[PDB]
Amino acid sequence: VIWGTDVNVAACKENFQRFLQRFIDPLYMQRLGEINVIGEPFLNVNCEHIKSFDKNLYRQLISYPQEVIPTFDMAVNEIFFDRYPDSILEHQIQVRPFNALKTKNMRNLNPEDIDQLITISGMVIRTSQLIPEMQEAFFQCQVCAHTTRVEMDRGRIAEPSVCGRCHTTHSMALIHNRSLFSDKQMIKLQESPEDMPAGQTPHTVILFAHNDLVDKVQPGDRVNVTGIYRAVPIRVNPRVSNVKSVYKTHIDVIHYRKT
Amino acid sequence: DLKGHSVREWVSMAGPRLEIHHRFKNFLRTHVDSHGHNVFKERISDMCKENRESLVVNYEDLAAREHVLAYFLPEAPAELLQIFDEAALEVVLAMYPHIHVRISHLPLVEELRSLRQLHLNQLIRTSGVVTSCTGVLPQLSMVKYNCNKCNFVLGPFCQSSCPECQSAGPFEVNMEETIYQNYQRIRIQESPGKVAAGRLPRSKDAILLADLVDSCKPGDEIELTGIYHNNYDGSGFPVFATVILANHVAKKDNKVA
Amino acid sequence: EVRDEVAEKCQKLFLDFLEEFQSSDGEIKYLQLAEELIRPERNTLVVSFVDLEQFNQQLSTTIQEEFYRVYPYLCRALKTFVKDRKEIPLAKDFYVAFQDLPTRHKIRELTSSRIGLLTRISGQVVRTHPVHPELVSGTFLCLDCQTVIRDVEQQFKYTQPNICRNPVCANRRRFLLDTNKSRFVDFQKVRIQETQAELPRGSIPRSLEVILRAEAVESAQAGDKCDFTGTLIVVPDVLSYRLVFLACCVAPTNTAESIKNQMTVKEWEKVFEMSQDKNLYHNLCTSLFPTIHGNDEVKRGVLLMLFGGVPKTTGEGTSLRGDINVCIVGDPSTAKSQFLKHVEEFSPRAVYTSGKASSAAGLTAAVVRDEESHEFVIEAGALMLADNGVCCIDEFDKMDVRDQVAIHEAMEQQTISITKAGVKATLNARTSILAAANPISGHYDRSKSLKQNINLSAPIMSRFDLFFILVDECNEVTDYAIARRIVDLHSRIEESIDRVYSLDDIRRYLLFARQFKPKISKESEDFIVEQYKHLRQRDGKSSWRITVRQLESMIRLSEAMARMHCCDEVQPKHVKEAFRLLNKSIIRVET
Ligand SMILES: Nc1ncnc2c1ncn2[C@@H]1O[C@H](COP(=O)(O)OP(=O)(O)OP(=O)(O)O)[C@@H](O)[C@H]1O
Ligand SMILES: [Mg+2]
Ligand SMILES: [Zn+2]
Ligand SMILES: [Zn+2]
Ligand SMILES: [Zn+2]
Repeated sequence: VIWGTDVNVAACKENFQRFLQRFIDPLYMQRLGEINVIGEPFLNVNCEHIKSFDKNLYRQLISYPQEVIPTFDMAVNEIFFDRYPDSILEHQIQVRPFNALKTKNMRNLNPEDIDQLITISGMVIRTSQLIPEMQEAFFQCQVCAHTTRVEMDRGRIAEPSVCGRCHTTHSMALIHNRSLFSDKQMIKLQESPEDMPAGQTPHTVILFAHNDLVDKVQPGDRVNVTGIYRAVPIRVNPRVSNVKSVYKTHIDVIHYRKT
Repeated sequence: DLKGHSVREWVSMAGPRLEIHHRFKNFLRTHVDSHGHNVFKERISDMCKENRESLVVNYEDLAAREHVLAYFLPEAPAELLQIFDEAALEVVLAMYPHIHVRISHLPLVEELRSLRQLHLNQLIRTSGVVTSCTGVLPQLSMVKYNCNKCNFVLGPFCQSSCPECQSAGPFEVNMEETIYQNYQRIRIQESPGKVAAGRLPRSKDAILLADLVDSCKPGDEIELTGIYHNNYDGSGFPVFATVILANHVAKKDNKVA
Repeated sequence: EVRDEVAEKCQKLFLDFLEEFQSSDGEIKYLQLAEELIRPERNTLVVSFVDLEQFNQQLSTTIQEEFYRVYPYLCRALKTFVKDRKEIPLAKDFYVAFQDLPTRHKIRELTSSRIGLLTRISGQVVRTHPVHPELVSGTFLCLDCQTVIRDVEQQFKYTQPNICRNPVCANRRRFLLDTNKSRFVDFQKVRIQETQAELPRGSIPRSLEVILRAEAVESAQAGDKCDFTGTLIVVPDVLSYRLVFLACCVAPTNTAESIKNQMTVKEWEKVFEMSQDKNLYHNLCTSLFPTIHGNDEVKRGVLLMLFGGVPKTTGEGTSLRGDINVCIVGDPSTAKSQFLKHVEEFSPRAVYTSGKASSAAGLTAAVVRDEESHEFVIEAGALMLADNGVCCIDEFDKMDVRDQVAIHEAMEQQTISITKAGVKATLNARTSILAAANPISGHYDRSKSLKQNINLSAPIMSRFDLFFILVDECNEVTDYAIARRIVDLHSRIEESIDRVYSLDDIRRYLLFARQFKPKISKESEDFIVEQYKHLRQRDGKSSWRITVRQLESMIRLSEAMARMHCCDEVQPKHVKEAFRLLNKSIIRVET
């Protein structure tokens, strides 16, 4: 099992496959067939269905979303290669659960929820243009044009500071266009005023939509957003590596439900 | 001598540079013309009578007497213009202890719509009508600031928080350059009657520095010869606006001839 | 000295394609195209993507996948091809423009995964910035070691050399830019938005910035709809980045025979029946306006506007208006806004707007400072957005004097010459204008002249083809019928409409009819002459006098009516019906 959890990849995948096949309001197979013709590789699943079918699986999914969702993705892809074994898709199916834990008391949120899937209802206040974030930086030497690549350098990009063919001093500059990017859209969403008992200070959250699900919510739209709670450090000065002892927190959206 | 590898590079060479300088200085004495009146002596005397530091040189004379030199003038305008300026200054000092040389009579005249990147950073003569003119602006200085606590130099800033480290220090001037030590800006558009009806008349901006300042008035049709080159402008990094550095100006009498 | 095998192979194959590929005639078409390119102002050469794909499918696939990577090598190949062929200037910029790309993506579909690859998009220009030279391959000299750094390419930002050229010297901070040696290229920043066709209902459109260079700099003017073939790229902005579509080629978005061949068999049969359908005039009017009662003349005029006359340009470079302008002056309510809303909803290219709009454009092109760039930009207005379409302007009586004069100039010269803040442009605007207005004081005084009833200036009134007066009649039958219509509509939520022709059918029929340019027969000429004789003889009292402007409006309406049946020549029927319409639109003082 993955460290510090109760998760087995094979057993978890088998349980998810059983849930997909053995269920009663089968809708998942119907929408799998629908995706076949549509080609839309995103299998939306209501987590409450998993809760009713298997509370243990629902708890496991909530506790460790980042580690469990890939298993569900693999199971769905294997099923899609079982039913309709022949078909063409640019990327294999993906699963985006939703409507799992209505801890919509955003004002009442705890660090215990870090890295746990949560759904919150609210009205989006602001958005931003899709931001292209690097994932495989490309570099070329000013001297000899020695091409090189640095892949997924944990957010930042590791400047080589030294070439590899002329082995000159730091002269290899990044080429933006030759690099590889992914879409990341930032949204600022306010807590739903109705749900707040007191509402003395309406709460706001920051959401990031990655690689997809971008521009799917216009400003002012009241939606239920389900995603992984995230806390990240903030550096006191970009030059120095020191970080604040208090983390700023945001949400990595997994699914949107217009409502 | 000639036939190098690049005209700009060839003139930049010290050997050929001084060769052309000496040849031009000698021509400043030899060219008495068929009249035999020592045309250059007459020009020097006229300039020193009022001390105008403004010399007029006819492209036809240079082309006929030298040929190759006049041929290289269009491709390397600034270099040969500086050579001629220093030669004229030396001659004036010798006869009468800076001199600006203004060329004219360019064989080919191009309209504003007729000039393109092929003519960038070259001397050319055009015919236009002035539309607007400003005062004698003092100077345009580009200031680059060495960052405070970061290995970086702030971008050029025009005059007349670090992008990477976000340093709040005032920074210190890494390098300051002066351009147009005293200049007037004018705008010249295609002369009325040469426009193709529907087409909006073309317009270009000319800068007259030191010499030729206030030598034109708005609404005057002028045959302007100058270097059509890119350069900074009063506006992250400053915008590079193409302009004409005015080398010589004239007046078309009666506005129709 | 690192050689990109992909780049070199692509360059070789591209040069081979240029110097071998030939048209159906068996000759290298691109040879003659380049021969044309030798002329000044011609520094961009177009290339058919399908042609090179047929020549080498692998080459086309590679270029599509890595267009941005290989583009400079394609330009070098073009330079080599043109230099050795003919007497072309030894050194001037050249470019390659690609077209005929089957894949037409939507601005929504432009994702980071598409960065660096060729693609074609379709949009509508919104604002256009001034041209500006920009350094692409800068040249610097190190101050300490006075060595000339050359070809230090800059990625759309002021990128100085990382360190000196000399290994001995490490100034790293005092490089001096060599302006003369630096390579510059002319860039224009344009902004485009999703065309209404692709725009989802009630969804904010996606604004995409594009860069135009070389022959494409002035190709696209503000307010027009165009298709750009290029490649999406990233540009650093004060590791932040933003998307911009560097467009190599710009073309206008998308003959009667061509349409009929393209049109489906069933659609063409329906259109042919429509043309052969007698009384199609009233039938189409009623079908297009179900939720209306009476005002048959207003619907007739609106339909004639929708069709439009034949524009003509004289040998003296004078443009004779081909489209018509309609104004509807009406008492409170009376469905004016309903007329405009119906017209906007039915017809694509039709834009609805109000005279109370506070946009900086102000219902026409304007010049505004960009909030970020702070440089004056020509922003297209709604009237421009209606280019070659219809502009349904409501509250026309309430327009500002600034917009009023702008609109007067637009409708007079069919183009707007905007000059301010040093920027200057001449934006073409051939747009039919359907205006709605209210009488002064609210109610139309039929005993007063039209001038006394509306505040519009004399030039605006004179330049309108038709004025339709909607007076709230006190007749009981009319009010009963109006109530019947409204109540039937609201109760029978749908199915209350009786459309003898479907909206899509009407749209396709209008598109087919537009292809015709009816001519005037000598019989039609003399009939028009006689009709104008009668109209002049009327000389009354009429609200507004009758001038040659009315004769021009008459001939334009006759052309539109001829276009109705798709007949290529005018007949006395069309002229007499147009005369009836225009004469009826005239209202005499009832004092
Ligand atoms: N002659 C008519 N026949 C049918 N319906 C009519 C007629 N006149 C008015 N109506 C109805 O009146 C309703 C309200 O009118 P509407 O709001 O469109 O007026 P309007 O033209 O915008 O008025 P105004 O601009 O003078 O304020 C419309 O839904 C339309 O159905
Ligand atoms: Mg209204
Ligand atoms: Zn190297
Ligand atoms: Zn710094
Ligand atoms: Zn150095």
